Amino acid sequence: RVTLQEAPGTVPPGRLPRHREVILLADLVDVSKPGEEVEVTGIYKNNYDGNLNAKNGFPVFATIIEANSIKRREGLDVFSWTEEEEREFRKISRDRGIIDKIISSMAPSIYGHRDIKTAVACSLFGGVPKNVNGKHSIRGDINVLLLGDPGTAKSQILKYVEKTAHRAVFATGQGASAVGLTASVRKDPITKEWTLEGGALVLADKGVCLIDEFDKMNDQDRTSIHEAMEQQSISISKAGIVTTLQARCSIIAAANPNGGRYNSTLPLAQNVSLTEPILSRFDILCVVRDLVDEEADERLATFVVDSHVRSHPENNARQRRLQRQRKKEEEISPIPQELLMKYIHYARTKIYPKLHQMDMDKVSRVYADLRRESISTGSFPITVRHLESILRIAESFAKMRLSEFVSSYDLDRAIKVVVDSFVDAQKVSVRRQLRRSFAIYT
Amino acid sequence: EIPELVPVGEMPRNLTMTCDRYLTNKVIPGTRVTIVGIYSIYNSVAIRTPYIKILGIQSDVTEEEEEEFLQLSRNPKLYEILTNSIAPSIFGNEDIKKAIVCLLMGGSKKILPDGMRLRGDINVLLLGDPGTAKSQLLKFVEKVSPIAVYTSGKGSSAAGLTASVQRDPMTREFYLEGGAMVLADGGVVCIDEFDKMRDEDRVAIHEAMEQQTISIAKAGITTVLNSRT
Amino acid sequence: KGMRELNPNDIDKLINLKGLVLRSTPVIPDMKVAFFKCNVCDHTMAVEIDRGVIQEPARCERIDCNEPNSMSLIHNRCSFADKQVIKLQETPDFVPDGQTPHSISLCVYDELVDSCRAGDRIEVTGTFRSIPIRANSRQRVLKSLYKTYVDVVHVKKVITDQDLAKIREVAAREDLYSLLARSIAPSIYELEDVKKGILLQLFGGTNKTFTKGGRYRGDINILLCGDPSTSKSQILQYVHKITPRGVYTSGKGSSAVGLTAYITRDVDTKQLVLESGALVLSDGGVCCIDEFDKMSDSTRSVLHEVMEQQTISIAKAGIITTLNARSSILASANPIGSRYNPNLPVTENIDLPPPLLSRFDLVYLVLDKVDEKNDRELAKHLTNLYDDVLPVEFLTMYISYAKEHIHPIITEAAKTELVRAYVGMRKMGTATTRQLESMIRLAEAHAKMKLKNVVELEDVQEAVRLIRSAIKDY
Amino acid sequence: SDEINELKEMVKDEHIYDKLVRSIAPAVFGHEAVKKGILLQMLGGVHKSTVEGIKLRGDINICVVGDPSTSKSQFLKYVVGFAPRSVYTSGKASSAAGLTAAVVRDEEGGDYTIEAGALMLADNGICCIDEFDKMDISDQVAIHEAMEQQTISIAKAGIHATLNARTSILAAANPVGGRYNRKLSLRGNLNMTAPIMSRFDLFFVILDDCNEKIDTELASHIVDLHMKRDEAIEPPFSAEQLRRYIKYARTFKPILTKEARSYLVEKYKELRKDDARSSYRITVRQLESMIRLSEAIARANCVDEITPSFIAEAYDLLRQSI
DNA sequence: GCAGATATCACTCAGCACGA
DNA sequence: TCGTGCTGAGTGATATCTGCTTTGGGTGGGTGGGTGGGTTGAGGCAAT
Ligand SMILES: Nc1ncnc2c1ncn2[C@@H]1O[C@H](COP(=O)(O)OP(=O)(O)OP(=O)(O)O)[C@@H](O)[C@H]1O
Ligand SMILES: Nc1ncnc2c1ncn2[C@@H]1O[C@H](COP(=O)(O)OP(=O)(O)OP(=O)(O)O)[C@@H](O)[C@H]1O
Ligand SMILES: Nc1ncnc2c1ncn2[C@@H]1O[C@H](COP(=O)(O)OP(=O)(O)O)[C@@H](O)[C@H]1O
Ligand SMILES: Nc1ncnc2c1ncn2[C@@H]1O[C@H](COP(=O)(O)OP(=O)(O)O)[C@@H](O)[C@H]1O
Ligand SMILES: [Mg+2]
Ligand SMILES: [Mg+2]
Ligand SMILES: [Mg+2]
Ligand SMILES: [Zn+2]
Repeated sequence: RVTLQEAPGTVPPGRLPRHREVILLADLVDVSKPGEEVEVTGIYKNNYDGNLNAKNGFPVFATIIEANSIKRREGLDVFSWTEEEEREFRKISRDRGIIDKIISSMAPSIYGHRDIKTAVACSLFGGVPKNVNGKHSIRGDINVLLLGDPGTAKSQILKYVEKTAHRAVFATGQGASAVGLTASVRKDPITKEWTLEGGALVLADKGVCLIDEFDKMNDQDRTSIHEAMEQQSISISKAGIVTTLQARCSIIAAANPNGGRYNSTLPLAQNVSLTEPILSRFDILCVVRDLVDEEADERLATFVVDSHVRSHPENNARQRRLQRQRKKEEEISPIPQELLMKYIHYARTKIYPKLHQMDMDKVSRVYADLRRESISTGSFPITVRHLESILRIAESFAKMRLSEFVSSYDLDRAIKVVVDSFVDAQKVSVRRQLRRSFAIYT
Repeated sequence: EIPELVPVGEMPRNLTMTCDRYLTNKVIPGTRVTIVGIYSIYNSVAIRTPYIKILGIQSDVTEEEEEEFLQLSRNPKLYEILTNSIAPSIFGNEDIKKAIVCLLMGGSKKILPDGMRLRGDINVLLLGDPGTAKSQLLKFVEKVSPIAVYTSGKGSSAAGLTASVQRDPMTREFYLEGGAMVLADGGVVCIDEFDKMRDEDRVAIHEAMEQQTISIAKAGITTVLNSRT
Repeated sequence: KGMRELNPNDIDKLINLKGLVLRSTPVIPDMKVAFFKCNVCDHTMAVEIDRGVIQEPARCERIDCNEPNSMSLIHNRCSFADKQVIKLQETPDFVPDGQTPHSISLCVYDELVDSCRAGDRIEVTGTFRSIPIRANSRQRVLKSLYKTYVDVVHVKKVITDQDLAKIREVAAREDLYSLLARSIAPSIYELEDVKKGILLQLFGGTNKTFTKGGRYRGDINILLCGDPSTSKSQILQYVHKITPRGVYTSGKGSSAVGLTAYITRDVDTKQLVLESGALVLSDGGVCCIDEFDKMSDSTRSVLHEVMEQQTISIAKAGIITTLNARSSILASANPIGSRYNPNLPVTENIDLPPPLLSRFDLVYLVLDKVDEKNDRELAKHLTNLYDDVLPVEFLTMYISYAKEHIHPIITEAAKTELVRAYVGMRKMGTATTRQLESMIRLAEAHAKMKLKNVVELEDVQEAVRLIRSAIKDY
Repeated sequence: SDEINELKEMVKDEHIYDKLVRSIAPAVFGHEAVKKGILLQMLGGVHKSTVEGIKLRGDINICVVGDPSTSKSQFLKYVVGFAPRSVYTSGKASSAAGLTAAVVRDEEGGDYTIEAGALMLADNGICCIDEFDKMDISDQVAIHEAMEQQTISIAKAGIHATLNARTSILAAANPVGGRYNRKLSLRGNLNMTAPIMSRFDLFFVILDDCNEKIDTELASHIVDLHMKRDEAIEPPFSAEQLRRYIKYARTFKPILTKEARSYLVEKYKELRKDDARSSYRITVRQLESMIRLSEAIARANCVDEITPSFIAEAYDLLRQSI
């Protein structure tokens, strides 16, 4: 038995949703889980209930739907692909600069912030989790923290990746709590034994957990995410249901600096109220800066106005509509969005790139130089966590080409990404020296 | 159900089982078992509650192994090999490795007829900057030891550690339920993030390690539990 | 009789009680005459009820049709009466040694239903009845201990043409202003201007219903800030007695939520309800605050909306509604130092944000100067305790009649000089539109005192005279 | 047919814009800019969804800051008493919940459910806040997603959901101290930080400047209100006519002209240059703000294309705040 | 052992037809 | 013209019978007792 409730969007403005109880017989049990949108076709039956008559005071009959078929809510699923499509993906991957097209085709409606696009694409593609004889576990998820000035197209990118990602959960810092991020306990109406619900992090396992207005969350809730960030598991102890739950999901967080703006002079430590541990746990830290420049502002204004005019509601019949929609989509995206959505799923499912052989000394030298130049006061020490992130980003980049050999180009590009992310976070005074020293990598 | 077989986004399902006569007191919580029994239903619209009637238990848990262990002890570099096996994947920190080995083996118990029995167990403190593999060391210590509990200080609370006085719902009687230390009696408890743990829980842990017997005996009951850990 | 002196001897006898109402159940329908209809011949008959028992018939009363056990009760055609159950708590005085006061249940029927509200002192005459309690629902078995209650037969909650002819005589008196100002607070000595200002608050301005906009309310707010030993709290208590509604809230003894409204739940009905705070409970009265300075600015922010819109809007935890708080505010404050120093300006001596002081219609300043004659006369006046004044009973009727019937309307002569007065006030320089609205309200209020339907030049002149001489004419 | 005739007669007039501006908030005296802002807020702007799937806001937010004793709350009360859908809330009384989605246990139920709030009952409508400053910081950040994203996401006890609140919010605020300081900047006068200010479409500072003639006019008008009751108030258009005309305009969906696009780019460049190397008061939002204001102004005239004159007027409205 | 809802059996009464 | 013995019919009292709990919740208690059971989570408000 499941409880079906009306979709919040369908409900007229500020009215109570209406719910019924659906009975699933053999061959239909365990076909849906809480938090799904479904369509139920069945027989609407009624029966005499003494309790209802005693309570209401009139001869009213209980009603329930005896399910005959359940479906999820184009077709059945966009993420599903066919053998014919799998041949198209291999052809596309053969493109010499497919990675650049993937990055460009991501959030085309947003003009700038190419570093954001690179980082978020890497996070979406994900890494390859690794285990060593059951003694050492390495996370494969990639965490990205977005920080910058108020108007910079931050929340919109998270909203986009919510749609693009296979299994994604969107939560806001203000509207969240630890109980809703880990699990909630209910009482089973049949067995009368306490069961345990799934949380926001649990619902997004093997997916992405997007958090907006991250800095606004309370300390306890921000601690609730420490475990999922690194331990990749959430422990619960309520009502004698002690157990451990699986939570292996990547986290993309957006926040604005403390005080409302990023003082380029001061370091990232004082700018944001997050503690040093959580800041370290993040792989790529794409700091966003909103300065003033005539040419850049001209280009931005032109692009924004063109985007607004292009999306005006006024600007077979269904086939013609699809054709014009494709015209616009190709207008702003070198690759159609529909193909990219299936591409992400196929890459995350079938391809697990591995490092066969590559000149370690390159990344070792980069690590040594990072440590040499990071001793300066005001710069967080470059711990091995950066070296791990380099490898993770390299694996993700190789996943873009659907190639199981991590070539040199991908490793150098990952080095560039990590080095730029570290350099931008530091103060101006140290920024000058860091930019001077690092030339080959960037 | 085994964690591996749980489908993604779903939750582990439980099943009640019954054993009689010489099949009782054969397992303890946390042990992987293989069960051969009858899948029957007992009445508690027209539904029934499933359960299993056990007929055979085979848990994954002599002299030959004694000979092998004795030969191993005869190796002239036993200390070095044992210190090498401690966290093979973490570089450096040799002193911490040796200290963790000592903690794993522990110290001999001391008991005096008067009543003052000295402690024998060993505790260690790792206090360094982030990115140092302290958590990895703690995980390996948890896995290697025959009995171990890995607990995050902030994730749990005073109830999680030591013990907490609760009430039995079915019978409505105040009872005592042990914490991580109680469940870790005779083993090792790896506490992570000592800082974020609340001060009251820290003093509770202070007492627990001071006496190794969590003294919560009040509120309708006067029972005490041992926490040798 | 006392609630703690009712013995078994006094069962089934007429007694007299007094107490405080604690809670009353909703209306309960009590059957009086039953209605039966024969299922076969559709014949209808009505039968009476005796001692809570229906004298049901065994078979149809008709001769041709005599089918037994064929009669059925038509629930919606039987005559019904009104029943209600009240709980009475004995007065706090009767408590011998400070324990939980006892309570006695009461039953009222027909007219007396909905006659006493919760939290009222009443005197009830009724029969001290006794009734058994059934041990269980499904048996005739009865407990040996009987329940005691009172069957109420009477309840008493504890203008003539002659009075109107009498009231109209006072209004003709030339020195009416002085008479009322001297009778409002008989004891206070030589505070005629403060008394006059206080009196005009009781009468209030004129009410205006106004579509194409919002309602305009003639409520006056007065601030009494000055040196400590002067009679400030005494006047607060004196006015608190006169007004029909009001709450004596103090400083640091009230909360932001406590003043406006508190969200709670009703245990009996298990529904989300909201209580009335001090300001809401004073709707139509005059609120009183003692220590305004000794109040956190977080709570003071509540008063911003009360004095401006005469309403409070709450939106939290699923409750989104507005409660009317059409009440007058009378607050007092003390100087930062041990006394008031004339040298420094007003905004420094009294605390409070400068903008807040502008909201108040009148802001008085009473200081205890030292003199060889003022102190002598005051001492002779406060020591006699060990120039006639109207009795309070008649004064309350006077103010009630004036507040209900009279409704002044401004005249052209009033406007012609009100524009002049406001522009002159602004020219000498704090002075904002609120001062002009205060002048309008005060002119309307003073006209109410003399029972006139038109505001004259003299009344507005008196209003402006009062305003300049409150802050004080250095 | 008769109402249609009246509507077309309304449109035919070439002085419609100032007529509507004068009619709005008839009780208040001569505040043309604030009335224009309220009108443009009521009309609203076109909301669009790109080929992406990301939604561009189409509602307008206005905050009126002024010294106490000024005519701030009068505008809010008028809007509450005129708008089709709207609610009134106070800064101190309001809380994080009630102003947003709230989770309360179901009546006669053990299960939690979402209870609407102020920003939910005002869907596709105007919400009014009287004392923005007095609101706590915890509650202020509650309305951050509803202002721009136009959606409310809550992840509380087993209630994972994403509601929608497409509401326009209009608020009145007092200065940090008692009176507006001329020397200090807007951000200096208000305790509100950069994000909230950037979110707001317009800012209308009202100063109680002293002048003999306007003082006499205001005194005469306010006394006339109390003497003549309602007949002293003579809006050009009655309330019913105004609510019919507004309803007619909202159906139109203007579009941008090429020259208008270039002119808008130029004006955005001018604003960014004026702010000058960071921009505290001007963000990318302000371009969309000008677009929305121009579309609303075009709606006011009942036209389906935005000429450069509307863009210039919108720029004048925006520049005034700085 | 105790109260309440239910169904069983036995006894006595008003009508009927015939005979006095 | 009429008197009385036989019959069907219908209550009255009495025979067996089920039931003797029942129930989630603190204005039902704990001298009714746990083998009759009760295992939250958000939001508001005083203290500070
Ligand atoms: N580079 C850009 N290209 C296009 N539009 C942009 C760009 N930068 C900002 N914008 C616009 O700026 C507006 C800002 O709203 P958005 O939801 O993107 O985030 P935000 O509210 O400014 O973020 P924050 O949470 O940091 O306050 C959006 O309409 C977005 O379209
Ligand atoms: N010598 C080392 N060999 C391998 N990994 C190391 C070494 N030193 C540090 N690490 C790093 O330790 C990480 C896991 O431990 P972690 O850094 O979480 O411990 P921690 O410093 O206690 O963490 P935190 O202080 O952030 O809570 C690995 O990702 C890893 O590469
Ligand atoms: N003018 C006056 N008339 C009557 N009593 C006065 C006067 N001035 C002072 N008093 C006496 O002095 C005391 C002042 O106390 P109180 O009124 O409580 O001062 P406050 O309330 O301002 O602290 C009163 O009890 C009152 O009897
Ligand atoms: N221009 C005006 N027209 C009409 N009434 C006005 C005007 N200016 C001020 N007022 C009156 O002055 C009073 C004080 O304004 P108020 O609503 O307190 O402002 P705020 O919202 O800052 O508190 C209002 O109730 C209003 O009736
Ligand atoms: Mg945002
Ligand atoms: Mg760690
Ligand atoms: Mg006092
Ligand atoms: Zn009948």
